[PDB]
Amino acid sequence: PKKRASNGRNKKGRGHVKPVRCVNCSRSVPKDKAIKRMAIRNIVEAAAIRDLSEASVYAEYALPKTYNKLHYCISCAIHARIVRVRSRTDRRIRAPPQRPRF
Amino acid sequence: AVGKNKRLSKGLKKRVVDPFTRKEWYDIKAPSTFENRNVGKTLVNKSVGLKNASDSLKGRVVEVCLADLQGSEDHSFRKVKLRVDEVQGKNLLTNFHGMDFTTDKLRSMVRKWQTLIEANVTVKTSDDYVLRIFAIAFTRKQANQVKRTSYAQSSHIRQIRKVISEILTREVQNSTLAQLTSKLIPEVINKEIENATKDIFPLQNVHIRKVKLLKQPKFDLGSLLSLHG
Amino acid sequence: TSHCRFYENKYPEIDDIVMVNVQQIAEMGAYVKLLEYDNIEGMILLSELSRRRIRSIQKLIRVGKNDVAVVLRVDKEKGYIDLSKRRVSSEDIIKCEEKYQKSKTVHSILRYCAEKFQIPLEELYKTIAWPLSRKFGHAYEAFKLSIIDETVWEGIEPPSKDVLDELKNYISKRLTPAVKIRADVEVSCFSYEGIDAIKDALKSAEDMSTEQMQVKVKLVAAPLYVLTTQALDKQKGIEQLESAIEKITEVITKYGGVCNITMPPKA
Amino acid sequence: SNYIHIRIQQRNGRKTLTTVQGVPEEYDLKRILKVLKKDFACNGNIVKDPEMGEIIQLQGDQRAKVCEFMISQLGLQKKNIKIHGF
Amino acid sequence: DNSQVFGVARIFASFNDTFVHVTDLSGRETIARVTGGMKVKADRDESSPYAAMLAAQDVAAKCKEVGITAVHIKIRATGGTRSKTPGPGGQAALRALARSGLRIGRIEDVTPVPSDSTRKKGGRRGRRL
RNA sequence: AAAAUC
RNA sequence: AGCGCCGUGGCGCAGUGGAAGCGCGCAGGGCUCAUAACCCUGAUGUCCUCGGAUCGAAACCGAGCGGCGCUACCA
Ligand SMILES: [Mg+2]
Ligand SMILES: [Mg+2]
Ligand SMILES: [Mg+2]
Ligand SMILES: [Mg+2]
Ligand SMILES: [Zn+2]
Repeated sequence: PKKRASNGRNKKGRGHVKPVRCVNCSRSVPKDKAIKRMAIRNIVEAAAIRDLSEASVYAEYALPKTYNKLHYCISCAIHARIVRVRSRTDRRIRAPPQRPRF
Repeated sequence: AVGKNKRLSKGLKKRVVDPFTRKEWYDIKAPSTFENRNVGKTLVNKSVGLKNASDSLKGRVVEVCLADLQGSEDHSFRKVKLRVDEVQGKNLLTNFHGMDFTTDKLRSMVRKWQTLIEANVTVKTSDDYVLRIFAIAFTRKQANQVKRTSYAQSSHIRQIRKVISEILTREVQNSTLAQLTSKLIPEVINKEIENATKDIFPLQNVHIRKVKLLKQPKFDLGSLLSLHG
Repeated sequence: TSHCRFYENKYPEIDDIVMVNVQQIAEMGAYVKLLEYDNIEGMILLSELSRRRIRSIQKLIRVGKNDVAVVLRVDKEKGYIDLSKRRVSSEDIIKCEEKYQKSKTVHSILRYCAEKFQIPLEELYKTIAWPLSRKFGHAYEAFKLSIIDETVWEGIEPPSKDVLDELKNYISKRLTPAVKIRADVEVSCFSYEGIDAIKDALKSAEDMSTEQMQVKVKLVAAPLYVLTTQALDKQKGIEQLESAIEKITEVITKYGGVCNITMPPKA
Repeated sequence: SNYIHIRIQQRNGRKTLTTVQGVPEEYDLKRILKVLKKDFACNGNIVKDPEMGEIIQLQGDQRAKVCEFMISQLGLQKKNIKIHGF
Repeated sequence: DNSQVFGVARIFASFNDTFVHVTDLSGRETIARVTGGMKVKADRDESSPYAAMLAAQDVAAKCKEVGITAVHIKIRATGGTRSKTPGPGGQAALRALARSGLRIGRIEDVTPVPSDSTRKKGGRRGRRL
């Protein structure tokens, strides 16, 4: 039975797509069906900014952020809670989960 | 700790003694085109007859933040690599080697729903410095757009990059190292690129990255002293 | 009395590894006495107690037995020592038990001295043990070098000379290590006269025997002649046996036969 | 000398393991494990046991069958090999 | 400027190891090379934040005895193909550099990132834990 | 994680 | 016949110099519905016999015993 209309892959008109490797289990998966997450974080946590700020020669220096895109395999992500099973009627809600920070 | 087999391919006692007492410091000075000319202080093993300390010194590379040599914080993202070539004794003098962005600004400028433009050029300077210069641009959302994306057609990219090539070649082939750096520090090349490319496509975050040196001619001491003090 | 420690200081230094006798565990861990530093109670809590989770809280820790522990913190103010059992390497435990038995041996010797002389062990360690552990780094190595060189006792004032005599007697009785060096040689004779050759070769071999180094070349079979020697220094026996090899080969080059070696001088 | 005998070790759920102790070195062991595996459809191990010797552990509970292989491969005696009931 | 002696921290943190290693502005010669895994014995906690913190304290003491006063931060991951994320311990190493007297400036990340350049360990189907 | 029987 | 190794509490290793060790077993218990796995609890010794320095020895030695290993059947 057709689980999804878009086949849960999102190509529809390219025949084939270059595959990219998972960051957790190193699985090769097509880039479209690769459930990607941009992890923008600081080099230090919120519990360390104080010590670095008081141990800094520059008074107004703002610590820079680390950027990287994460390409998961699907199984690791279902395991690592970043992607969640849904009820059948709620599968089709394409919009990203509504921001809790309202 | 000590998760070791000690399979060494043997003396009863090894005299590590003091490694730092046989070491001396040396102050680094930047080319005059940078404002805060004093750089820092590097350590090195003391002189011996067979091997000159200055020999080991000439050839060193030092990374500095441009804001440290400017004083302003409008240049915290840039990264200047200088080259140790001549030493005056307890003080060493350096020549320009290269430029870069800290990775943070680089990944910051690369956002989604906008196509970046990467251009490269290889070019000889006025005197002999064979350089390679990169150029990054980002297509800008108009101040009126409802179009979520701001993608540019490949023809626009190609004309833009041809213009970039012309501008960079014109700027480099004319001027020397000192003039080139004095141009880069206010990044007026950025303004010139923006002005030229405003006719073809609206452009944003244009910068000049990774000023990479390929070849340098035979060293001239008088020129180095000219760049200093 | 038997109270003084083996080492120099009273309270432990940081990140040092010793071996502890377990006495009791209540709820936070085992606060047990030390047997390498000065006698004092240190705490080994549960998450610092077993490399394995905590499934057998009775097996790996034994009330009344000694196991290796490591110093994590030392509060050199009132009374407190922090110790851990997990933070000891698999190879390190061997050196820890080596040092513990070292300490126990020296402690037992000095305890015999104190029990026979009724002097508190603190004075025995102060007047003797710590100067030797300063000059050589250890008191056991110092006893070993006293066996071969009396000069280790120079520069230190004993509590009494009779104590020195009794302790030197005890270390000679206990810490004495005459290395048995055996070689074996094969007479492969085919010639006319070989028995008188063996007789006079072994007579010469026994002639070079010294009052301190005695050699008796024994027989276990016709070809296999065994040379057994005692070497008070391990270097004289090999020379004795090489000289013997020279003697037998010289004797056999003239009578006509041949003598071959299987095992040259080895301790 | 060099007596040969087979033992049975039971397990949970009636499953069983068979061990022949002592094997002549005239024929090598891997070449014999190969044909043990097919004719028996059971997993096998050339395990090392100190002071005991190399042992070809096999699955199942079979004694006349390992014996029937023995009669043909190298064994020509059928007198030294002993079968244990257990 | 009160003549701070500047260096770089060059913190390299894998998931199995943490490297706190200060060197001079040039970076050619190396002041301190004490490793995070050195400070622990279990060999499973080589990258544990405590090990990095303790190695970092060792580095700070070595710097203050050498004469180093200020340090630039060079956080690094394994890079290449293995991973792109900082090691779990390097963060505590940076914290320990922070709260240890030494002055800090110019924190940045220097993770070597490839342009999708080579095959990655694991095969097609990858790790199957 | 290793999970066995039924 | 000669020189090397060993001497359990059922079995092995460990300490050999404060005086009875651990695991393996065995027995029982607990975990459980229930078997393994796992977690607790024990009861067994002139650690082969006889002498000796030693406050002290099962431990250090030796004066003999039993069983193994090599030389090799030693007219
Ligand atoms: Mg289905
Ligand atoms: Mg089409
Ligand atoms: Mg899975
Ligand atoms: Mg493989
Ligand atoms: Zn994965």
